[PDB]
Parts: sequence; structure tokens; C-alpha cells
Amino acid sequence: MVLSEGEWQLVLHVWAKVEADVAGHGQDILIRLFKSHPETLEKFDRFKHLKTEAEMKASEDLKKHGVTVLTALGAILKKKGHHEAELKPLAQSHATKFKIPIKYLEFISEAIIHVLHSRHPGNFGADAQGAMNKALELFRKDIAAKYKELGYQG
Ligand code: HEM
Repeated sequence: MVLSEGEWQLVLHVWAKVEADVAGHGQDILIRLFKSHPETLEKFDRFKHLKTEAEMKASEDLKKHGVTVLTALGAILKKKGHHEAELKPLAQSHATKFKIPIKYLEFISEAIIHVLHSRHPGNFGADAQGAMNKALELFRKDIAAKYKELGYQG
């Protein structure tokens, strides 16, 4: 797939808002993922112990890891499709070290869209959401192909 420049503009416009509070969005997104799809929490030895939203919210390590996630994702989006180098080490660790199936990348993509829709309704209308979904679908497709080359494709 190929996004038009118009579609990237919509993606990066909303993302500029997200970057005003990377830690806060990171927390919201991972908490949404873990509440909506509790099975994903089991992939994180680091956080597996967290029982409630309240404990997740209070967790400093979890907040630090959401910054890491969104920083990495933000660097990929700003490449506007030219992300091969950024994707290689991410694919390798998530395929070989953590074993994260593509279905779980779908789940976090849904969590991202949910939080952006909640926090940025004015900059995340139907067209902006379609553009962000396309950018994330592009991301998942490219990571799936790399997974395959690496021997995983999960
Ligand atoms: C937008 C999707 C994602 C991005 C951009 C992302 C980014 C990252 C980054 C940058 C790291 C640290 C460096 C590395 O090991 O490569 C990381 C660690 C990790 N990721 Fe992801 N990730 C994503 C989705 C997921 C999902 C969906 C899961 C689990 C269901 C996951 C599980 C993990 C685990 C287990 C770690 C290690 C945590 C620790 O430090 O103990 N990731 N990810």
C-alpha cells in the first residue's frame, strides 16, 4: 500500500497533538490494550503482576515503557512509508525475543485509535481516522513480511 501526502498530513497532524503529552498517551494506550485484551499483558514479564487499572496507572515503569513505544512508533510514522531501517530491529525483537503475534499488533492499533478518538475528537474525524488506520495497517503489513523473513510470521 501507499498513503497519499494528504493522508500522511492527517496522521502527522493528530500525532503532533499526541506529542504534547507522550507519557500520558502512552499510559492510556497500554492500559486500554491490557483492559480490552488481557491476554496481551501476559507477554510482559515486567508488568504481568499488575492486577488493576489503579495499579497500572500508578506504575512508573509502565509509563516509561509507553514513552518508549510511542517514541518508536512516532519515528516510523514520520518516515511516511520509508521506514525499512526503523522496522528491522523492532521486527527482530518482537518476533524472536518476545514472540508477539500480528493479532496483538492489531489489538494495540485498535487501542491507539480508541485513545486518539477520545482525546482528539476535533482532529480525529472519520477521514483522519481512516488515514491513521491505513498508516497502521501499512505498519502491520511491513512488520508481517519481516516476521516471515525472520522465521516467525506470527
Ligand atoms: C505499535 C506496536 C509496538 C511498538 C512500536 C513497540 C515498541 C517496542 C519497543 C521500542 C520496545 C523496546 C525495544 C525492543 O525490545 O525492541 C518494546 C519492548 C517490548 N514490546 Fe513492544 N512494541 C509494540 C507492540 C507490542 C505489543 C503489541 C506487545 C505485547 C502484546 C509488545 C511486547 C513487548 C515486550 C514484551 C517488550 C519488552 C518489555 C520489557 O522491557 O520488559 N510490544 N516494544
